[PDB]
Amino acid sequence: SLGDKVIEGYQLTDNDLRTLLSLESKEGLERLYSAARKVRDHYFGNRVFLNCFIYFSTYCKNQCSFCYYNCRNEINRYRLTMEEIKETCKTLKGAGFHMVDLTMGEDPYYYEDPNRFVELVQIVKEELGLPIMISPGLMDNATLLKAREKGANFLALYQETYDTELYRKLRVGQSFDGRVNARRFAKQQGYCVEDGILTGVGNDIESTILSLRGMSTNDPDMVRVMTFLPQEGTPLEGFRDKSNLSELKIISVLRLMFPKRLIPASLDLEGIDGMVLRLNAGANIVTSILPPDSQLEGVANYDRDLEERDRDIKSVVRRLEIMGMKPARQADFEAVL
Ligand SMILES: C[S@+](CC[C@H](N)C(=O)[O-])C[C@H]1O[C@@H](n2cnc3c(N)ncnc32)[C@H](O)[C@@H]1O
Ligand SMILES: C[C@H](CCN)[C@@H](N)C(=O)O
Ligand code: SF4
Repeated sequence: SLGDKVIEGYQLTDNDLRTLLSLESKEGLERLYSAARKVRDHYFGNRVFLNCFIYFSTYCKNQCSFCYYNCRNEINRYRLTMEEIKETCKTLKGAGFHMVDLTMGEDPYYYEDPNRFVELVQIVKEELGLPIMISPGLMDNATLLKAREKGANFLALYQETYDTELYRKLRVGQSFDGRVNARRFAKQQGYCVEDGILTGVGNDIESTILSLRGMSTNDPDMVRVMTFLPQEGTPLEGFRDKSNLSELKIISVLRLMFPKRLIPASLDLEGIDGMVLRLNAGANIVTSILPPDSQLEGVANYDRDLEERDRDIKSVVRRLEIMGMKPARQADFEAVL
């Protein structure tokens, strides 16, 4: 009945969030996943959207405590040349993606002269013609406006948490309202916006509710949750979370809270097997799919130690077929834009 109630317009209360978020039993969790699939199937059927991830520069000037690419970490870093971007684009044409996500750290090269980023968006839009999600960090409003004019469609700029006590330990040195304000500015210029929270990073149930309610206030087009994977060389490298607040539970709660929105199943956390679990918890778009071949990186990189990664669209679509799901039509995706 819970899925039916939501389909009809029921708004989950804070008591409902507490109850859903504290579910621990196999049967309870299966009833929560089933409810979220009812809601997702009502609005999306068995059709799934596919987003390619192009991490085009792994340089960052910021010092996030959770992220492998924080500026204090002495690691391998790359910055794709124009020729490498064009070669990557050639491998994506006609592959079946609905959108491409052009992501970078806050790379000083692109921040010193943001016309270099605007030209990168123009080249990719000219090559692919597809909807483009940008994840450039907190770029200034003038650059956001120029990138919109070159064909950027989505801005992904995740808040991580709306619990202020936690945000300042995670996004060290970054304004809390700066990110909120940039998503608002981008919506005014016509972008769709994705917000996101991290779980497994010391958020308890109350912190998670504050973050779910914080995400809803701004009317995002896409909402996500990622499991924190502690990374080598960061301040949080040893962190162990003592919580039941799994990404799958929160995906189902997001579907019940944002029934009509996009919610990702990311390959970056648990790969294709993890994708199955996330789609069965209510997700409707598969992200962190890499270009065919590709030495390109994800962000959490659950598969950093594997001799062979399984991140390509053809493996994703094969697994959706096994699940009884199918890629969506492009026009259905464009309807969200
Ligand atoms: C793809 S965005 C990068 C864009 C730009 N640098 C930024 O911070 O907005 C990185 C996000 O990846 C996720 N992330 C980073 N490190 C992670 C980790 N160790 N585990 C899980 N998610 C992580 C976070 O939600 C952070 O918002
Ligand atoms: C975190 C990344 C996305 C950033 N906008 C990508 N690895 C993902 O999981 O979708
Ligand atoms: S999350 Fe984004 S801003 Fe923070 S260190 Fe990682 S790449 Fe840089």
